[PDB]
Amino acid sequence: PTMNTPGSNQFLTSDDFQSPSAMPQFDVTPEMHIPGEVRNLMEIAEVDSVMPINNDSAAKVSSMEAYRVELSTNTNAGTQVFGFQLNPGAESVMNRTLMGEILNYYAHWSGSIKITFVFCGSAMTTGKFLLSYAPPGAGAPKTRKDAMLGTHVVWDVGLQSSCVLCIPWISQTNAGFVTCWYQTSVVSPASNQPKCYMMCMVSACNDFSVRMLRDTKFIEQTSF
Amino acid sequence: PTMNTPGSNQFLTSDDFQSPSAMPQFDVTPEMHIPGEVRNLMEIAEVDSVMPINNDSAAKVSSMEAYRVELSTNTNAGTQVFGFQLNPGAESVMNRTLMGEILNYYAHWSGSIKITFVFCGSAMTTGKFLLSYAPPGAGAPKTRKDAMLGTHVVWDVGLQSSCVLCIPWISQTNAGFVTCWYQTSVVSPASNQPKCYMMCMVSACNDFSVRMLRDTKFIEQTSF
Amino acid sequence: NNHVRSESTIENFLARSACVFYLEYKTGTKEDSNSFNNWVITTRRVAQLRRKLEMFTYLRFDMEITVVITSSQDQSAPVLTHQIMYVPPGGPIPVSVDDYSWQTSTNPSIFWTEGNAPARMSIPFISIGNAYSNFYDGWSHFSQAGVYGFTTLNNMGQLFFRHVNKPNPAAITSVARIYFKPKHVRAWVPRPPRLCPYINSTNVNFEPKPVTEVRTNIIT
Amino acid sequence: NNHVRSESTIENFLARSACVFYLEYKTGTKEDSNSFNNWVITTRRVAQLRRKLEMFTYLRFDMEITVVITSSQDQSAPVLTHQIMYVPPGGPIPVSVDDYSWQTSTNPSIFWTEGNAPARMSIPFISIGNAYSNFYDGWSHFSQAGVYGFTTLNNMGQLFFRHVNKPNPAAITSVARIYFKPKHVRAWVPRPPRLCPYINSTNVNFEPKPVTEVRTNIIT
Repeated sequence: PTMNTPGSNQFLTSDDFQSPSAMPQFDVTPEMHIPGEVRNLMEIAEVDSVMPINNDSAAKVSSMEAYRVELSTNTNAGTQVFGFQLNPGAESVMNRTLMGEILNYYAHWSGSIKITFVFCGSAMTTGKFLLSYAPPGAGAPKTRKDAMLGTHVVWDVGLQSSCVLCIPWISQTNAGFVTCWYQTSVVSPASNQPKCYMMCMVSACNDFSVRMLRDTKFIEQTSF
Repeated sequence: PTMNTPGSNQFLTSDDFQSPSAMPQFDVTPEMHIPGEVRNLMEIAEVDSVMPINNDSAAKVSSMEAYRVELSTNTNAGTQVFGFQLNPGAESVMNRTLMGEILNYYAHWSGSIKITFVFCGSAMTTGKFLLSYAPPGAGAPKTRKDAMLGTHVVWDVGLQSSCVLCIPWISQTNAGFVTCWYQTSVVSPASNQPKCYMMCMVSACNDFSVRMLRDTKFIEQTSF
Repeated sequence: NNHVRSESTIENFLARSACVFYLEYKTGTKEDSNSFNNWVITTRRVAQLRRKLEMFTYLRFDMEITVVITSSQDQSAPVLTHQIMYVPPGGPIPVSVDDYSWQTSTNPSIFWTEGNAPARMSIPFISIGNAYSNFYDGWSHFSQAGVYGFTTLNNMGQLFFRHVNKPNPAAITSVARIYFKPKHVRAWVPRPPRLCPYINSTNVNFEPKPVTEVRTNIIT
Repeated sequence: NNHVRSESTIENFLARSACVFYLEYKTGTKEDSNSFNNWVITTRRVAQLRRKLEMFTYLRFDMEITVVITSSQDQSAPVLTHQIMYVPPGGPIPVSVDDYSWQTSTNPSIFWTEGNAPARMSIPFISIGNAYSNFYDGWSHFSQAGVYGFTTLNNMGQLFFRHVNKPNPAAITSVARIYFKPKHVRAWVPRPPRLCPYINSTNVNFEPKPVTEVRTNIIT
């Protein structure tokens, strides 16, 4: 038994020991209570954030067109509007969102997430959409008929102004798909521009876990 | 009393102390139960394995003739078929077997082992063999008469299809012998090729012990 | 898993050692231009570090500073001793190798010799405020006409370094590299992550940038 | 004996220190070809070690890495400081002596000076799997057309080494030799011992061999 065993002299980063204090006199400022306190990083991963869906080439430079997707009376039923890989941390549609940005500080994570659709059109507009989900390891539906036979939620706009799908079994290609499809064309009151929009928001749901810290890829070095 | 006593500064291989951890944050993957677990190396030393008996020069290159020994109607009673030194770890007939290979990682071992004979001929073939064992420090029998007066088990093929001899007192020339002898010639049903075979298997029996690790002799250096 | 996580605690999201600076100085007289060197303690120097401390609006912590120091001679002596002096903010500072600001009794200092485990000491929470402020939205003066942001807020001391031996033939040059980690963090009020590359080291000034990468089309 | 054995426990059949690599690097500028060097952590390099970890199909353990390092000058300075940096898998890596990948805050690093007991630290079990796999029978891609065996399974970090001092006249060359041992082993599912000499360090490829030595005749 000795205190000079191999590896007792060395400085190892990320190894915790006590250290002497520069001032062992002054150290005194009483703490006060301050509203809002964060003690875990899953307290800001379960907060909603508006995800950009629309990506063109300048509908995301000026990005107030980035968060909303056009709808029209012109379009016929059974044509999809948007869709995405569903894989946060590697798909740029939700990896620069508030929730998604936390998962670029870790490698390997799991849990479930929940997406939210909000229709922001007029209060006299009514339509029906068929939301759809494909399990991982199966391609996106190619027809509204295909989509329907999968898992689907018929969301009536004109009753509900939002819908929440809670999608289990995400973790990191293979991965599910979310697709929205017209079931009917939108019914205008008398509007002469048939522009109606919907937004989408995303947040982590309930239990979630991360392991093993690593540095983010979105900032590159010093420059000053 | 001091902490700088002789031999307190040094790195001694195979000496155990604590060490700081590179990551004292991440370390977390929950263990799950996995079927089958090994916690001692005598749990794979008591498993049967087919030992090669027949060694010629190409009956062990292509080695599906290595594990079986011919019998015939031609041969007369009182001629031996096979036999071996009985000394695992230095006799190549059972030192490359599953059991035998474990004892090349240690020097000095003891216990008992048990051999097993299995006749694999036809179901109408009947004969009688005289198995024999010679104590250590006594030569192999030279006649079936000699063998008989030693320790012997008359094994009737046509009742029993296997026999197990449990041989005590092995440890490491001097060492016993196992020899098999015809007592009668085999009785064929009408088979026109009188080829009948028997195999042999070996495993450690009950208590066994090894001491003092050392490196195996059957692999030589790197090469890549 | 099988229980609540603990790798995403505030204390383990921060409190990792990181290089933040390094500097050089060399043996020589007080005449010589470089013969002592200093570094002002700030956490805005390194972009990677800065990102994770702008996650929150208010923080309070103690910090540990470890300096690991190497030296080499140059082309044609006893073991060298190095002094590292912490000056708490509002103290006196030296302007040259020889001053009474290295002899002052109210500035902590570490004498350290080569061939030993690297020097370190912690500095406890220092500020009259009850937290450091990572964002401020006022002016220095009592009428708006001061300096905008990061005024007397986020002011901490600074280190100084010199050799303690007399000059002797053949210059010795030392390089000291500084490692820094906070400990006992507490965070209040979160912020959305920074999106635009840092420009100045004293302003939040930024150049506009796209929100996200282009896609080939929104439909699958 | 007089009781059950304990020299054939799984924990004492493994967990012995062994040399696994050594490498060289030398003081010099970033221009110089060899001036930092790396080693990828794997246990398939050394034949003797490899044999005893292919006894089992699944293993999980923590590991301790101790590096013992010597140096010598060559024909015609202060004590040298060496940095050993562990990079967890999926981190950034340096491509030259000077990068921000030695200044990164999320890669553990040990500064160590000569004339001290050799540096070591343990690395805890790292993998998203619940055990390392010593045999695998799949492909990297989701359709069979990937890389056969040892894909993203059995992937662990890698070390890097450099001097921390500035270059100075007269080259110094260091040789660092790496010792490795696992600890807290648990084994699941046994295998029959390897019989044919290893060829590749990433495949189970083998050349056919005789089962056993010849005998002069089977009868005694």
